This record gives sequence, C-alpha cells and structure tokens, in this order.
Amino acid sequence: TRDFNGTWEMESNENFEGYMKALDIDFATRKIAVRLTFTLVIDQDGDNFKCKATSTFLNYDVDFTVGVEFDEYTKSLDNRHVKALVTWEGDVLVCVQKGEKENRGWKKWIEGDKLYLELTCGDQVCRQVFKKK
Ligand SMILES: *C/C=C/c1cc2ccc(N(CC)CC)cc2oc1=O
Repeated sequence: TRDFNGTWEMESNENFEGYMKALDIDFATRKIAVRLTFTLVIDQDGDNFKCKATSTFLNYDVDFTVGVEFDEYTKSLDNRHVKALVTWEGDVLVCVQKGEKENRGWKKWIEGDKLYLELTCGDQVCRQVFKKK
C-alpha cells in the first residue's frame, strides 16, 4: 500500500543521535532531542502530502507534491537550504535533499501495518517505527 494517511505514534527510534550529529545540531538541542518521542500526522491526497512531526521540543512541518522539486529551508533543524524531491520507488516514498550534505534525505514505507521512516545524512542512518493510532 502507498497510503500513509493517519496519526502515527512512535514505537521505536534507532540512531536519531547520529543523524542529528551528521547535521551538526548543537549539543544542547541534540541532548534534549534524542530523548524525545515523536508523533506524525500525515495527510495524503494523491500526490499532495502534508506532514507534521511533533514532540515536546522539536517540531517539523513539510508540504510537498510527489514528483515536483521544491526548496526547503530546514529552519527547525540545522537551518540549511536544500532542493528536495520526493518520488516513489515501488511502494517506498523516497526524498532526496540536495545540498552541502551528501546522501541526505529520507525513505518511508509501510510494513505490515506500521510506518517506517529512515532518515539519512552522510554515513548515518536513523530508523523510526510508528503505529497507526
Ligand atoms: C511522510 C514523510 C514526511 C516526514 C518526514 C520526516 C523527515 C524528517 C523528520 N525529522 C524529525 C524526526 C528530522 C528532520 C521527520 C519527518 O516526519 C515526517 O512526517
């Protein structure tokens, strides 16, 4: 299924610390943020996505259309400009964020009935798993 709609509650978070370090997030924001549990609210209609990730300290909002390149200013994270593009590889949603970081982006898929989110920057990979509320 290609249908990521819903409210998704974190059940596991692996190596968020390495992902944020590869982004050069400052120590005190990082040290707080690696403790956090996240909730995802995804609204998906065809190509049109609206995503909202929330925690007690870090929030991240993105809206995009599959197949349409867009500019992203990662204000809530590392404060960089990237050229982002989200496309389908089979049933995996793939985002590439072109900028000064290599292999920066993410991949999302459903396995069974959970949502998997893989965050990449440089040589670091973070894996998060969510359950549909
Ligand atoms: C449905 C895909 C949108 C989406 C992708 C995300 C990428 C990165 C992040 N974080 C915080 C965990 C790092 C910047 C969150 C996120 O959530 C989403 O809903």
